[PDB]
Amino acid sequence: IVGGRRARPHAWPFMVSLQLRGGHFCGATLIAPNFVMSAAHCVANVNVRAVRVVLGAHNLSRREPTRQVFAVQRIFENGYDPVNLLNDIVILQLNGSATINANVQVAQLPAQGRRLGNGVQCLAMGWGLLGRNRGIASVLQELNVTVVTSLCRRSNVCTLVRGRQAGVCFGDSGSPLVCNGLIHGIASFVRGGCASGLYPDAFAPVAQFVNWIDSIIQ
Amino acid sequence: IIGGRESRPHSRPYMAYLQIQSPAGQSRCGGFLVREDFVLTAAHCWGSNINVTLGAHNIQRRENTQQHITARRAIRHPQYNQRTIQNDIMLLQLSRRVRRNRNVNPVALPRAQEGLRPGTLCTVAGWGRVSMRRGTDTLREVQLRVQRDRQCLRIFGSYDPRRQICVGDRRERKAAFKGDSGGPLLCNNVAHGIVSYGKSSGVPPEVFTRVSSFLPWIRTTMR
Amino acid sequence: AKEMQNVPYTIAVDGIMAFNQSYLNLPKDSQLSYLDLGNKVKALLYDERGVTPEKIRNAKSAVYTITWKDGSKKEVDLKKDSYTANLFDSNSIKQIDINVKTK
Ligand SMILES: *[C@@H]1O[C@H](CO)[C@@H](O[C@@H]2O[C@H](CO)[C@@H](O)[C@H](O)[C@H]2NC(C)=O)[C@H](O)[C@H]1NC(C)=O
Repeated sequence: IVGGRRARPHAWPFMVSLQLRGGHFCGATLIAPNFVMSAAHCVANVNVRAVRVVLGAHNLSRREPTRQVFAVQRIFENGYDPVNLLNDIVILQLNGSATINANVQVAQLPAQGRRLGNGVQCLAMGWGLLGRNRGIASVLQELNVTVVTSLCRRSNVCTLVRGRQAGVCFGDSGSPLVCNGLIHGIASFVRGGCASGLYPDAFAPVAQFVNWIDSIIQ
Repeated sequence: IIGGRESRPHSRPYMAYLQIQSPAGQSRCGGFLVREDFVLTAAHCWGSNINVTLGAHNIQRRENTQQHITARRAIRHPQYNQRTIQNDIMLLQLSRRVRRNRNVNPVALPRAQEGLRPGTLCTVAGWGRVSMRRGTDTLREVQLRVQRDRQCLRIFGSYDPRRQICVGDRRERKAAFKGDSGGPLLCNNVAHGIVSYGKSSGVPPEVFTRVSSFLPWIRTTMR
Repeated sequence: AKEMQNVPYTIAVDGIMAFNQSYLNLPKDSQLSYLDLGNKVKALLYDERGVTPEKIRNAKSAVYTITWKDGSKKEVDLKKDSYTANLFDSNSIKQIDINVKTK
């Protein structure tokens, strides 16, 4: 996250880190004790079976026994087209279920159909790059965003931190966009680069996949 | 080299193996010794630091016939055109004169504006890849025919017969390929061409720099 | 990451490919973005074949294809300013093949 703020320790217990060879490549969302949800492009060119799902993390630079760690059994996707970046979402089944507690809690999703519009105030979050070549963030970051309906395409939820140069960045892909308590978004792509203050960040519309989501986690 | 044969060890003692290093990456090319202190090669093989190995057959082995010398100067033709790969010729002034022997000795250059008739059999040699999937540790070579210029002019829109040679039969799987750049086209024991470019597929024909068109610049640069 | 990965690459422009054998350095054991790698590809296009940003803009087509270690391939359209917001490991790239057609 660029221009963001450190999240309060374990502020969002539905947040997830996807690691590989010890590397946070993407964020994700505990949607069910046994299911996380991320962006489809986050796993389309990697070996899933190496990926590790880390729950209850705050400062990735530190060992935190609080953390739960899992491995992916199966992926479920719904037509991610990379050429035009449509349907950038995946749900992943873990090698078990998580102990829901002070540091690990299942998120909550919007209703199928619900859409949201210009001016909503949402929060983004993630461990992506911090932006001033500060590098990747070890402590989870969060950022106040406003839903914009502008250059935004018909098929995405787009956001802007209007008034300053801030936004999502690389490694924030897959992380949730929470609006009025509900995970409405999955980070999918940026335009030109991070924190342009010119182009909104494009999120996959969680509310457009609610149907399929339930069909897999019940 | 695609569709060729392993060279007889040290049968082509002018061959130079080039390892080029720059901050952003590396390259490997061929070249050929033209005087005890100069190697001729392709200008697109230029880079920040150039190591030259003479006298080699297996470049993966530290053979005792090898002489390792760095390029003290790497002189790209002043009108080298990177966009179209024209004037693709470079001289390397070596850091020390090579010790001439059976395994290391220069190759003759052609006479001024010397031409090459279509159908002429030439040999090309190098350490380049032999297919998309495989390379070679040892020197290989293949025999190729000079073509009528029209064979290249339609495929390669920037081909110039005054400065380049069209080589290779389109229906054959015999050609120079990746890593062979800068190596000589040998016709009747004279270096008429320099391996320059072709198709990503490696299918012929392919383009060579015409050495005879640059002899004044060559001579001037070496003295 | 002081040591660098040496990733083979090829450049073809207008049906012409130079016959050197070339490699691009990436920091070893590093993570990179599609913005970083795309910019490296653009720098290489310019410094090896003089291909400018304006030329990529007016080209009929301008892409590069990453072959990953898993065997998967991703094709990147250099004419586009859209970047997926993820990170990937430099050690996972086996080959890059760059192709520009101004036809
Ligand atoms: C940025 O987002 C946070 C989180 O939603 C906001 O803090 C919330 O403040 C609202 C009041 O607007 C309250 O409903 C919640 O109690 C707060 N949530 C949490 C998790 O503390 C913050 O006010 C937002 N700022 C802006 C400018 O929108």
